[PDB]
Amino acid sequence: MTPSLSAFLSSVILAVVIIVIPIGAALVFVSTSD
Amino acid sequence: AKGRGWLQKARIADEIDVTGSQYVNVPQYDEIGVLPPLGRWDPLNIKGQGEARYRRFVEMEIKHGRMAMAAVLGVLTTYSGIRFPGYLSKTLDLKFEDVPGTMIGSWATVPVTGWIQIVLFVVLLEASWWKQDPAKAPGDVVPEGVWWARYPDGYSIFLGDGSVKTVAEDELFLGKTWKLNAERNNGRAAMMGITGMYVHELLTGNPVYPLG
Amino acid sequence: GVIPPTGFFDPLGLSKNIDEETFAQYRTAELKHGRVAQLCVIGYVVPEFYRFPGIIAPGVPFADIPNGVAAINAIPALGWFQMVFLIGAVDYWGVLGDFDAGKPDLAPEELEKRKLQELQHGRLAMLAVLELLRHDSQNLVKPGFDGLDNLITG
Amino acid sequence: YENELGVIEPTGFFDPLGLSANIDEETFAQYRTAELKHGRVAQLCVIGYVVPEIYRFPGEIAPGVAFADIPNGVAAINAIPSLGWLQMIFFIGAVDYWGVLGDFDIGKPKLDPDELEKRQVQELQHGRLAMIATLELLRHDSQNLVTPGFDGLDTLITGLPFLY
Amino acid sequence: YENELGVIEPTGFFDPLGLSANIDEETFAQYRTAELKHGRVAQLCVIGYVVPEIYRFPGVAFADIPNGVAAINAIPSLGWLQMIFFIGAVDYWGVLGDFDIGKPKLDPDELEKRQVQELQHGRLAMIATLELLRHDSQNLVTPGFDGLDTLITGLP
Amino acid sequence: EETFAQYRTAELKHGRVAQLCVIGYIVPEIPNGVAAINAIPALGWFQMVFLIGAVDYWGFLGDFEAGKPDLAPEELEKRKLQELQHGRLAMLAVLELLRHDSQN
Amino acid sequence: NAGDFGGYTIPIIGLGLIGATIALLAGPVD
Amino acid sequence: ALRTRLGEILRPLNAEYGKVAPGWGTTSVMGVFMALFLVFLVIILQIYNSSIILENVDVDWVTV
Ligand code: CLA
Ligand code: CLA
Ligand code: CLA
Ligand code: KC1
Repeated sequence: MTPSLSAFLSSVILAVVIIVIPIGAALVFVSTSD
Repeated sequence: AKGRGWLQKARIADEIDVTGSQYVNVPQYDEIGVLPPLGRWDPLNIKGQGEARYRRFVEMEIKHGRMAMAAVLGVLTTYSGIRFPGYLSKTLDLKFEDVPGTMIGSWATVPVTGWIQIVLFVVLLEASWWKQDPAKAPGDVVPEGVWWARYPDGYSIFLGDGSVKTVAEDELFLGKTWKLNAERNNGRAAMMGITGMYVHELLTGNPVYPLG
Repeated sequence: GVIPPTGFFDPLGLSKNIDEETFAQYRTAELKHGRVAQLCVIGYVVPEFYRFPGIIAPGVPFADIPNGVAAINAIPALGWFQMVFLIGAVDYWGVLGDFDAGKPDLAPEELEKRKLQELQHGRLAMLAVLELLRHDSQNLVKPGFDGLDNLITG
Repeated sequence: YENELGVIEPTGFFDPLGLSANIDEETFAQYRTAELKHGRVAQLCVIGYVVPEIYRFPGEIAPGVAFADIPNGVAAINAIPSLGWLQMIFFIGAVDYWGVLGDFDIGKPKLDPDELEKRQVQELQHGRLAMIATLELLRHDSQNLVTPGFDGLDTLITGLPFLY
Repeated sequence: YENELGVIEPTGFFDPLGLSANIDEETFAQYRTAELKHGRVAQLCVIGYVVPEIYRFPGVAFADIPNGVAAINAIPSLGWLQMIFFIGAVDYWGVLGDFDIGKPKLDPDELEKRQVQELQHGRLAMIATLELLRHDSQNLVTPGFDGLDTLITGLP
Repeated sequence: EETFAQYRTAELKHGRVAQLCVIGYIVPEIPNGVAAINAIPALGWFQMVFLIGAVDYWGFLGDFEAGKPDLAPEELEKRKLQELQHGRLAMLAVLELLRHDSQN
Repeated sequence: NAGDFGGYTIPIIGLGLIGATIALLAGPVD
Repeated sequence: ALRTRLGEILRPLNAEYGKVAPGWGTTSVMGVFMALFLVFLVIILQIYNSSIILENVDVDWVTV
């Protein structure tokens, strides 16, 4: 695992756990609330 | 506790019409071996020689096609140079690599005591173990509990999510009738294939003579 | 077993005092003796021109075996034990001699007709074998008792 | 016992030797408990054959023997001091019999009865596969210890060349 | 078949595989005649390994044949042949010669005790015959397989 | 009640195995002792402990009726107390025997 | 280069097979 | 309409018009394969872009 490959894997994980999952959870919460 | 309760919940629902209503299912190829291009190709009218005489010919085509499919694969493997590791006969100093991959070459070089063991295994299979039951379907000679790949109507296949689809007999590439037809047709093609490889070898020494 | 050439052939009184319940035992004894003799006739002819390719025992090839009664002592005794016991499994248990395909459904009229020359072919095979191992025993001990010195006279 | 847990699609009920036709319930409950525990140990054995090739424990297992000099596989049995092995058996035996530090309710989840039962067959199937894999690992490792390079494969974990 | 001879306290109707399960009475008598006869030869094989050491019988010499599994090579195979059928004369037909006719005693309370002791001594001898045959046959092809004497007991 | 049943069985087994321990410490000299526990390979202990556990848990070679005399109900009660007395004594001899090995 | 992979055999057999199937399916039904 | 020999042969292949799986079907499996395809396409793009430098593969002209 080269540093660039590890950086790519970290970027994918970070995108999923900071952008995708929080926005989806917020959407689910505000859609079930309203 | 029966361990098969999760199967029904994982089963995919029945396919419907796009509008929402139930789907309407809405021909001459009923027998295995009767295929779209030729239909029932019976120039000699063997079907008219009697039901007992026609039942004989179905099992006869199935058996002849099954050995020919194995025979074709055997020559294509050995003539390509693929061999088992080790010795075929340590008494006769016969390594696998020494035996020719050609049909006539492998038929002569394999010892007759070795050939007897192949024949006796076929005799044991033909006379006691894999015997055709008159009540059973033609070619269904493997008994129950001998671990054979069976494709009964409505058997389960599994998708990526774990969902379960039941496969009818008329399904493309997965139904029983498709696999039964493909066994008969590949058997028919290998039947002509193995005798063609024999005569091309008799004439040129090459079983696949144009190729190579 | 009564054939048109002769009658109820029994010269030494072996069918009057002997009862008819154990008489079947002599019939299987006669049928199996003739069957053994029948394979012994062709088992004496075939190994002249053809032999098995390998060895039978370590150091004992199939090729350098005399076809005669010397083949018994040529093959080791432990090799004979495996052959005799495998034969006896078929002889007693019917391990490899009970398949239904060897029992053809023949109508009665040809059925007991097919038993008549079965034991009769075996009958001459007993005496034909009895001459065969006689010439083989009368030549293995000393060579040249008779004018001919071949195992098969033909 | 054709209608119990463990019946799965490729084989159905698998009893070619008939070791369950003439048995009672208490024998089958012991058999399933044996099968589940044989599978659980074999699952950890496959894991325990691969992890020391990657990571070892910092420190010393014994005052004389460190964690890295121990060869992986069955050779670790003799290299580890014997008195250390005896206390290891009795630790995992206390959890085996009583359930000391091995019976928490954190593990056991509240699943659907069909979902929990499906996972139970999944637990058995993974354990049944791992027992078959444990035989191959032990056969390759022990024979290589007796004769180095017996089969030709000179690595402990033959199927994972990226470890080496 | 739990109410038969041979069901003894150490295990008690052993049958782990279940070979006696769901078989008719003829096959069990067949198994019992096999178990008895296997034990009888095994009881005679173990002592048949010891008595040629001290006693020797008087166109081969009856004192040069080794007592191991090398015996079958020294005796001619034809010589071995009429002996095999001689055992078969007393096996199938039952005409004895060796025991002449033989009238066995039948004590009512001793019959089932002596019959069981015939099987159990025979069962042990069958296990013992495997050890005797293992040591003898392995040492012929490799002399010195952790032991040299044919019989482990040292009174020879 | 249920707890006392396991306490009675454990106190009984501890005394019993101590009885074999002291005599098993006498026959070897007349590798020995706890220092010898490391010399013998642990593959041997794997076979020995599980063989011990077979008769410990199931009773493979330790549930035979030949070692179970009927005796008398009053005869049994006297030696039942004697099992504990020889049990507690043979236990205390083991710790002192273990104490004799060089240790703080 | 000619004679490799069967020579002209497979193109001749292949073209003859396509032409024969078209002629077999050319007739009307029933 | 005209009935032909080949048309009768190919008739079952065009006989399931409008047939659907009810509800969402296998859309969840499809989304996983789409997501894996998106990650795979980014990988081979970044390898070509030299934004992912692998162990011993070099994005440059090779010999033989
Ligand atoms: C020792 C572990 C063990 C035990 C106790 C069991 C026990 C059980 N299994 Mg099972 N299993 C195992 C491991 C085990 N299995 C392995 C490794 C596989 C993969 C082949 C399976 C595959 C399997 C399936 C697919 C099914 C079962 C089922 C069952 C149940 C009923 C069948 C029976 O009568 O078993 C009794 C068997 C024993 C008590 C142990 C017998 C031990 C044999 C004699 C050893 C044979 C030697 C072996 C080949 C290793 C030799 C190696 C050599 C080189 C030393 C029962 C709970 C069925 C089910 O779960 O119930 C409905 C079922 O459908 N098993
Ligand atoms: C003191 C330690 C201890 C205690 C109190 C227990 C508690 C229990 N366990 Mg565990 N167990 C232990 C150690 C222990 N276990 C260890 C170290 C392991 C492996 C990590 C296990 C894994 C295990 C399994 C897989 C099973 C148990 C079972 C049992 C029960 C019966 C055990 C028994 O006596 O069978 C005695 C058994 C035998 C004597 C037969 C096994 C013999 C093996 C093959 C010996 C291996 C020796 C060694 C590896 C050398 C191999 C080569 C050699 C054979 C040539 C009992 C409740 C069984 C159960 O609960 O249901 C039946 C069960 O199936 N345990
Ligand atoms: C040829 C030997 C033979 C035969 C035919 C029998 C037959 C019988 N025995 Mg018996 N037995 C034998 C030898 C035999 N035994 C030996 C050596 C022992 C000592 C372990 C026993 C201990 C024994 C007990 C304790 C009991 C029986 C019982 C029975 C009866 C029912 C059980 C059964 O189904 O057996 C069927 C047996 C066979 C079909 C033959 C077994 C051979 C198997 C298939 C292979 C085993 C190979 C073996 C491990 C050797 C390998 C050697 C290799 C390493 C070189 C039946 C009459 C029961 C009883 O007496 O009456 C109810 C009973 O309680 N046996
Ligand atoms: C150990 C292996 C073995 C057993 C267990 C066994 C059993 C029986 N044999 Mg067989 N036998 C051989 C071996 C064995 N036989 C061999 C190697 C040969 C070829 C040389 C051979 C040939 C003959 C002939 C010609 C006859 C014969 C018979 C019987 C029958 C009666 C027993 C007897 O009479 O001794 C029983 C079932 C006769 C018969 O059925 O008459 C009633 C009969 O006539 N056998």
